[PDB]
Amino acid sequence: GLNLIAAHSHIRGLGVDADTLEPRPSSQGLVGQEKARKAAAVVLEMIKQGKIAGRAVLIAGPPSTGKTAIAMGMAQSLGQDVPFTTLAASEIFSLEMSKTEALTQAFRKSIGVRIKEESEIMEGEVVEIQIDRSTGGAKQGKLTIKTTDMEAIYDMGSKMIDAMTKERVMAGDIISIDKSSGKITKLGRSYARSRDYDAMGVDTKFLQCPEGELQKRKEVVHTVSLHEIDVINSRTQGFLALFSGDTGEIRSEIRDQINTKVAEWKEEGKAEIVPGVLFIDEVHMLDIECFSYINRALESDLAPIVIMASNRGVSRIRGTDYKSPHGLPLDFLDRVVIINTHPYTPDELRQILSIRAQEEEVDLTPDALALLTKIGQEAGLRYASNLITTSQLIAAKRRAKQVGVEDVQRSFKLFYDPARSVRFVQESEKRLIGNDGVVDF
Amino acid sequence: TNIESAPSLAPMKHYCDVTGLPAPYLDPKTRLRYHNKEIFAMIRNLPQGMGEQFLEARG
Ligand SMILES: Nc1ncnc2c1ncn2[C@@H]1O[C@H](COP(=O)(O)OP(=O)(O)O)[C@@H](O)[C@H]1O
Repeated sequence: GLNLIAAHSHIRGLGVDADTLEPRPSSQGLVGQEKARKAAAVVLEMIKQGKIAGRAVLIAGPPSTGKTAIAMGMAQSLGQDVPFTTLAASEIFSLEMSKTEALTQAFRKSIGVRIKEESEIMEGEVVEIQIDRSTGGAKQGKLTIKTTDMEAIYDMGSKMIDAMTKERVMAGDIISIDKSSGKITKLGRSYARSRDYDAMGVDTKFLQCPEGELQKRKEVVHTVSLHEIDVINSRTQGFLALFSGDTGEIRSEIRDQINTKVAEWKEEGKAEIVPGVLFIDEVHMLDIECFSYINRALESDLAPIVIMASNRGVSRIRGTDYKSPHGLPLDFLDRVVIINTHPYTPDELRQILSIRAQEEEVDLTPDALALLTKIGQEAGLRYASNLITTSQLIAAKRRAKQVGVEDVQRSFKLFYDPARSVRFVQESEKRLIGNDGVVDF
Repeated sequence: TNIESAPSLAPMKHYCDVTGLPAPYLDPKTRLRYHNKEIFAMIRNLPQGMGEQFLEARG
C-alpha cells in the first residue's frame, strides 16, 4: 500500500558515522562513495547547526554515479523536522505566474517556523447522552462518559449540543472533545457495546477504552514555512491556493511584513526559525534569468541551503549562446562549492546489486551475480538493476525458485542495453527517421 | 428585621470536596467532585456511611 519498491527505496540515511565523520563503507544503503559522502556529512552537520546562510553546494558528477542517492540519504537523515524540498528544475517554467516568482516561492517553502502551544482534550467512552429536545430545542443535556479510571457527568451548552447532534455521538463512541474549539473526532467504537450497533458493516473495527485520566493537556508542535504564511495572507480564504496552485504574483510588501513579524516573534520568544534544505535537481535546466536571481536570493538571513546536481560538461547556458562548465555561468560558479563524484569499482557494483537484490527479495546464485556484475561493468547500474526485476519474473515464468544464468541471459537477450540500442540505430539508418528519409524495404 | 440576608445568582467555581484542590468533574454513583484518579479510587472504595458525610459537610 503506497510503498511500492522504487529506485531509491533501499536508502535509509546517509550511512556515515556521526562522531568522527568516517564514511563506513556499507551502512544504511549508501555503499562505496567515500569522499562525496564525507563532504555531504559536513554539509549535513552544518545544516542542523543553523548558524550559516543559504549557501550552495553543487553535486557534480557523471550519470548514474549516485547523486540523487546522496540527496535522498540527506533527506532520510533529517526526519520530519527540518524541511527538505525537492525541486526538479522544470516546475519553475509555469504559466499561472512568472518564473522568478515561482523560484522565490520555492525559496520561501524551506524556512520553517516552529511554534509549540497547548490544547486541552478529553478521551473516553460515552456511557450515555440525554438531550432535552422536548416543541423544544437544543437547550440542555447531560453527558455521562468514562475512561478505564475516571467517570464523569457534564452539562452542555447550546453550541455543544449543536455539535453533539452534528457528529451524532452514540452511547459507546470513543470521542475527543477538543475543549477550546468544540470539534469531535470519534477515534473509534468501544468493543463492549458491540451488540448496540446495528447500522454498521459486518466487518467493523472496535477499540478499547482509553487508559489514564480524562482531561489532559497536549503540547503539539507545529512547523509551517514562510510560503505558507504568504499564501494564507493573500486572499480572503487563500490557503486553498497552496493546495490548488491558483496563487498568482504575491505582492512583495506582504513578504516584507511577514519577514518583519517572524523576527518580532523570534525576539519575543514566541517562535523559532528552522532553516531547511532546497534540492534543485538538474540545475542545468535553468536559464541565466534564474541564476541572476539565485545569486541574490542566497544573500539574505532567511535563505535555505541549496543543494544541486549537474550532469553536463562544457555545455551551453539556456537563454544565451555561450558555453560554460556544468551548464552554469561563472559568476554563479563563484558562489557554489562543488563536490565531484567518481565511477564505481566492480566490487562496489556487485554489492550495490546485492543491496538492490535484497531490497526486492529476489534470490540469486553467485554465478548469476557474477554475470550481472559483468553486465553492469559494461552497461551501467540502471540496466542491471532492471535486469534483476526482469530476471525474477522470468524465473517465475517456468516455476523456479532462484534466478540463474539461464534467466539473466534471457533478460539480456530481450531488453537491450543502450549501447546496443545506439548500435541498432547506427546499423538501421535508412528506415529509422533520422531527419528526412523513410525507406520501406 | 432579620430578613436582610441576601442570596446570590452567579456562576460558582466548584472545587473538590475530598481534598481542597480545584476539581472539574463529578460522579453518577455518589455525586462527589474529585481531582484525579487517586481520589476517584478512594471515593469508589470508601466504607459506607461517609459518602453522605462529604455532602453533609458541603451541604
Ligand atoms: N552509494 C550507493 N549505494 C547504493 N545505491 C547506489 C549508490 N549510488 C548509486 N546507487 C544506485 O544507482 C542508481 C543511480 O543513482 P542516481 O543518483 O539516481 O544517478 P544520477 O546521479 O545519474 O541521478 C540509483 O538508483 C541508486 O539506487
